[PDB]
Amino acid sequence: CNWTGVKCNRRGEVSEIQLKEKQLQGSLLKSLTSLTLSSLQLTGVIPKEIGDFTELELLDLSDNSLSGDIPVEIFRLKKLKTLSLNTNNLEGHIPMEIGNLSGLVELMLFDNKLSGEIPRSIGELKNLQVLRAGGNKNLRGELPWEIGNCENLVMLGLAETSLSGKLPASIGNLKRVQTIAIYTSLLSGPIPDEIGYCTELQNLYLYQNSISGSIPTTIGGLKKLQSLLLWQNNLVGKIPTELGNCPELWLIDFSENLLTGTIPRSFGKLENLQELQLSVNQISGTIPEELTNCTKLTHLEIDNNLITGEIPSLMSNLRSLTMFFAWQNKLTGNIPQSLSQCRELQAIDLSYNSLSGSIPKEIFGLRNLTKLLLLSNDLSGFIPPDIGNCTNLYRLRLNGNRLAGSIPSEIGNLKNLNFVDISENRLVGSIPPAISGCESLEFLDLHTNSLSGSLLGTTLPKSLKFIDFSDNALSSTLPPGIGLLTELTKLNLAKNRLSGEIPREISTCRSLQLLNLGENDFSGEIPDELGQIPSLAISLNLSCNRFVGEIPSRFSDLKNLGVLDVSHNQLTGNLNVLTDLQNLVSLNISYNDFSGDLPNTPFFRRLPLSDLASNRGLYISNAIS
Amino acid sequence: DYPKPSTRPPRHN
Ligand SMILES: *[C@@H]1O[C@H](CO)[C@@H](O[C@@H]2O[C@H](CO)[C@@H](O)[C@H](O)[C@H]2NC(C)=O)[C@H](O)[C@H]1NC(C)=O
Ligand SMILES: *[C@@H]1O[C@H](CO)[C@@H](O)[C@H](O)[C@H]1NC(C)=O
Ligand SMILES: *[C@@H]1O[C@H](CO)[C@@H](O)[C@H](O)[C@H]1NC(C)=O
Repeated sequence: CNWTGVKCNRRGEVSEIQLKEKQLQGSLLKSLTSLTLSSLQLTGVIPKEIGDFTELELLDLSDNSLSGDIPVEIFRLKKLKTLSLNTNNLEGHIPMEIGNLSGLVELMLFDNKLSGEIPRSIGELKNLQVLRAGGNKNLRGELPWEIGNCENLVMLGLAETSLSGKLPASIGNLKRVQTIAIYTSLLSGPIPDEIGYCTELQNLYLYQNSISGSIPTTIGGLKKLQSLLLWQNNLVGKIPTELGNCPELWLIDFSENLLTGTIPRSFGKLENLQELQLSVNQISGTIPEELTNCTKLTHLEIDNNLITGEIPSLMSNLRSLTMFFAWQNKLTGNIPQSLSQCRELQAIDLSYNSLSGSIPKEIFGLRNLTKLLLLSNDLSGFIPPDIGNCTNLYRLRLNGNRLAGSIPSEIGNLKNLNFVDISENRLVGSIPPAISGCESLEFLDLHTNSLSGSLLGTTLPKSLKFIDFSDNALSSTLPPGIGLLTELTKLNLAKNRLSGEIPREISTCRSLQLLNLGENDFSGEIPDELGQIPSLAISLNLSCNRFVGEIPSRFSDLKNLGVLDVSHNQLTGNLNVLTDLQNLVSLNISYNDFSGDLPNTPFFRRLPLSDLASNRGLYISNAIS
Repeated sequence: DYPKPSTRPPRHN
């Protein structure tokens, strides 16, 4: 009996059995004191004969497929200090007789199929330390009051269960409890004030419930408190200033609640705060200067609130800041230059605010910044030339501001830049040919600007998926170079001064799902090649130009087209070439010179009558029976 | 498993 995995007692009989990761299967010495069969891929029920070893202090069945209920006689072993049934399929209620185990220290039921309530008998276990039952979706009911009687409790977690109701005031009694995890559950009601009575509490995870009332002030008296995750609940009221009295607290998440009030000035006292998340609340006030005393702060997410004022200039005092999101507030003044002294900033989102003045150039001196999102503010000035200094810029959105002048040619310095949106501004001049040097640029939106001059195919990086130049002053002709953007998908040139023929090389853009040429000076006949992208699916808008001739025959090949608008042109002839397009959803042929009959299909009887009326000869016909 | 504790996932425009 010297076999590996077996331990004999000093009186010679078998004491311990140990097996792990042996890839077994199926179902599964009255002195044996510890039994571990774990990672064995066993199935079926726990044999009710498990009670036949009356000497067991430890039963570890964890990480198998084992099924059925938990044999109640497993609770007839009163020397058991450890029970791990976790990571199995066991179903059933938790037996009341569990209270009969005086010596149970660690109890692990988690990641099972279990259901029912938690027996009120857990309070009979006076030496219980870790209770982890979470990851049972049907384990439910209120948390029993008697839970306050487990005096030595250290870890409680019920996370990802159906557990509901209010945490009982009983929790005042666990004076050694370090971690309470009940998260993504059915909990409701207010956090009980009496939780301020757990002195040893370190981490509180109540996130993703519906928890009402307000955050109890008494949480400030928790001297050892470290992590607070309250996010996605109903929490109302002001953030308690007493949280500043919790020295070890490096993490606070109140995101997505109803809170009101000011971000507390006492937060300055918090020397260890790495992450502060308040997003989606009703919080008001200015950002307090004392929060800049927060040296270890990496993430500050204050977005989606009522915060007012100017961004504090002392923000330079936080040298470890990575992510700063203030979007959807009411913030005034300049983006302070001194924000560029946070050398570790990866991401800034100041979008949806009132910020004014120019964008300080020093921000583009940030070497690790992949995201600058300033969209929707009152921003004015030029885009600094220093924009090429920003090596890692990936996502850039300046849209919805007043920024003036030309787009600096340095932006072609940026080799990682995937996404730029400068739409809805005052920008002028030509689009700088230097942008052709953005190797990575897939999405470019310049729409609603004052841009002018002549487009060029040599001006565009070949990797572009998406281009919107609409609503500008752009003139002359669409270049044949357009045939070189083979990955292009949406292309919108609408509302410009563009003219001439449509170049036939558009047919060599093989990826195109959307083409909007609407409202320009284009003329000539719509080329035969336009029907040659089988890819055109989403939309084709040729409206409001000078096009003449007949709708081209190859058009019947656009079998995936769902929207076509040819309105306000000089086009003539019939629509017969359009009568086989079954996926055609929206068609605007109005204000043209078309004539001839349309079938009585439910499609064409949907076309407005004024639509047909703006043409030369259009009318619905009736087929000869 | 049931997932380890986490912060609300951050959102930007
Ligand atoms: C972007 O890069 C340029 C080029 O290295 C930086 O600047 C020059 O700046 C230095 C120091 O301020 C001056 O001594 C030179 O006269 C400048 N040279 C030229 C030709 O302008 C610039 O500071 C960087 N910008 C940012 C915001 O980091
Ligand atoms: C086509 O372009 C014109 C002019 O820009 C626009 O007003 C119209 O809405 C567009 N057609 C569709 C399908 O919306
Ligand atoms: C033509 O019809 C479409 C769909 O009804 C409409 O949205 C569009 O505005 C019309 N085109 C123009 C140029 O008005």
